[PDB]
Amino acid sequence: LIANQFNSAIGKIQDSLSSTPSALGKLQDVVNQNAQALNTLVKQLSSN
Amino acid sequence: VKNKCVNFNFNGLTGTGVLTESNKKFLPFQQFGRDIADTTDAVRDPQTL
Repeated sequence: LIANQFNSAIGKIQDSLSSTPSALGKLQDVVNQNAQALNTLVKQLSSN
Repeated sequence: VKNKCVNFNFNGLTGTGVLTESNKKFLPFQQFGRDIADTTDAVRDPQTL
């Protein structure tokens, strides 16, 4: 039964990653926190 | 000349680089091109438009 529960539990996690898109923001914000500031640097090339 | 690292002076505006043909369709009024950094990247040639 333990094994059954364990197997079932694993499948739910995959579904929980197959469903929710907002969980992984803790990674993606980091990517955004490089994809945001860098771009602004380029815009300071157009300051008189 | 195309695809050559050269010095250009188009209508006063100067610089260096390589020149190629764009597939860009302007409006008949439009002449220049500018970037995010407010830099030139696409120019209409004064002789052969």
